[PDB]
Amino acid sequence: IGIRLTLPPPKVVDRWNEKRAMFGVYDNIGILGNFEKHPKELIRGPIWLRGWKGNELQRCIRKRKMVGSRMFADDLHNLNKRIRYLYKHFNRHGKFR
Amino acid sequence: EPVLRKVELPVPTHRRPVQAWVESLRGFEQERVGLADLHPDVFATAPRLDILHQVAMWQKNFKRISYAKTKTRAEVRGGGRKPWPQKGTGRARHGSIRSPLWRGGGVAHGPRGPTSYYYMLPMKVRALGLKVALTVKLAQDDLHIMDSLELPTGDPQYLTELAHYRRWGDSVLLVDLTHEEMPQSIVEATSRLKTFNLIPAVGLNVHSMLKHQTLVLTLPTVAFLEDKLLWQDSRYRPLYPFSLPYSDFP
Amino acid sequence: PVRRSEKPNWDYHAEIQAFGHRLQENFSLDLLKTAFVNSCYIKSEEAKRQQLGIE
Amino acid sequence: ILVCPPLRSRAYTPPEDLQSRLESYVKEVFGSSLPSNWQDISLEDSRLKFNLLAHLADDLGHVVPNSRLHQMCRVRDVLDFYNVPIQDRSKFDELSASNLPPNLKITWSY
Amino acid sequence: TARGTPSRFLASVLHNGLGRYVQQLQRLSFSVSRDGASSRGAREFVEREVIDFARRNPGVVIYVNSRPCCVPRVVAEYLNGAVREESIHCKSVEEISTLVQKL
Ligand SMILES: [Mg+2]
Ligand SMILES: [Mg+2]
Ligand SMILES: [Mg+2]
Ligand SMILES: [Mg+2]
Repeated sequence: IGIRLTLPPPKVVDRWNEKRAMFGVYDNIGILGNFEKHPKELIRGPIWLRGWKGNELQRCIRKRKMVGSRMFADDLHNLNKRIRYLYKHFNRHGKFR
Repeated sequence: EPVLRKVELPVPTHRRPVQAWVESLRGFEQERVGLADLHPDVFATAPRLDILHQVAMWQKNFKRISYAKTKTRAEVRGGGRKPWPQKGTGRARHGSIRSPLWRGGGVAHGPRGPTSYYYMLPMKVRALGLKVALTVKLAQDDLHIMDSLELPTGDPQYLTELAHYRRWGDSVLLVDLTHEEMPQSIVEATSRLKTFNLIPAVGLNVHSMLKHQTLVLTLPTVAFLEDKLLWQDSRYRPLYPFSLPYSDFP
Repeated sequence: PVRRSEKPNWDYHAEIQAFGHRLQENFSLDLLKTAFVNSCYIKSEEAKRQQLGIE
Repeated sequence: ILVCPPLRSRAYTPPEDLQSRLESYVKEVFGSSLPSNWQDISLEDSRLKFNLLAHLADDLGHVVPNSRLHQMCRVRDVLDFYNVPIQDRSKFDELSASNLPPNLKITWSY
Repeated sequence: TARGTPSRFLASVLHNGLGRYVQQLQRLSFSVSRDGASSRGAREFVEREVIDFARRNPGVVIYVNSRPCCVPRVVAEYLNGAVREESIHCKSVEEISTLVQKL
């Protein structure tokens, strides 16, 4: 048997949150702020992907480039192995060559 | 006395400008205190729900970073050795526990690392979206223009009663200029309300204008928006970023 | 099972009119109501009112 | 101290002397002459456009919105606009008010 | 499958066509929502074609409840005690009209 026998607790959502009400504000800041700031500079997150989309292999390569010197030892070993595997997969395997 | 507002920017030969009432927040019934006209290229462009959806989806998705991640069959603890050799018993061939076929194994095609969804629409497209949203707000009787946002009392219930009496709506986006000339009265009144949102002109955006039922600008905000959105037309190629001198560009 | 009059969608006058209309006849409305009343119903109603003390 | 004025209905109905009232207010705003066509004078001058429209709104309780305000170039345009009359009754109440057949009942959970 | 489903013989209710034909449909009850994208076809059906349907056949009693619902519905009740419930969820006005005429 897989279904729950009861209804899950009703999940209320505050649509007029501070965050939800202020979402999108100060976008278009370059367009109507004399281009002093780019909207890509409003992005918060990892240092290796701010204003950058990239592939998965591209993301791994960029992370090892930008922040791979102050990474943990096991994490960096994992990143190196992932880059190796991804290189092999994206360069030797699949349809469409 | 009446306050009449014209368009400073050059309206083209055809396309006579559009009109709008100028109101105030000082009085409770102080409607129709003046009359303004608005540039047709900004406030009367084509509907363009295509562009509205484009800009709204860009605003939703360009800043998103997804931190979901799984472990592949190489990052799961253990699993180095081959259990129960290949040919002996009557069990299926396996070269490792932690393979995706195993309970506790790695995920074959799960999410990988922090993923970014960054892309940019052309700034001409985004400015077109802004003009389109302003045009829609005017065309659907959802735009109100004030001489200035000023309240005699400065309390939230006054502003709520004023909006209800003027039949604006439930959610009101008030727009001012420079974030520093915002008067203490409206700042105090709006800092407590939930569906009344005070933003400077620099923060105007398609997502906020669509999320709020009514848009309430001021006359200096109207002129500022007109200038900034019109500059995108009749502009050269960049040739380098517009944060650099560009003699006539402030 | 319960009466149809005890269920949500019920308007007695509309039901009577539709009944009369469906067999393609022109009934007198009051006469039809009289024909649908019953004696035992009246006795039950008066017993209820006399036991509740309401006139 | 100035709390809660009562709300006003959106229902409007033009009077019978509407032509005469528009005539009188046009003279009182313009100060000009009738001779040929009082129903054909333009309103490119925003000052007298404002005065005419604000006086009409104050008198009749009906104010031209901005979308229609864009497209009023002649006083006959506002003359046509003031023969709209609209009603501010709920769709639910108008559904009741319509000549409903005796075999159609409408209830309400609002 | 016939071997996996019930069966019956062709029959009338009360010898309908022998004397006078009578409309076997007794009631139509509509649950439609004030707001809600799924009740838009039902909303316009109530706006336009429900009045004409009621005037067309007066042997049927039609109720419209107008309550908040995610799935608008029509319940058809027949002279022989049969009850049938249909979903008019996200249906066009022509679809709803065909459905009620079939009912
Ligand atoms: Mg290993
Ligand atoms: Mg075996
Ligand atoms: Mg192996
Ligand atoms: Mg696991």
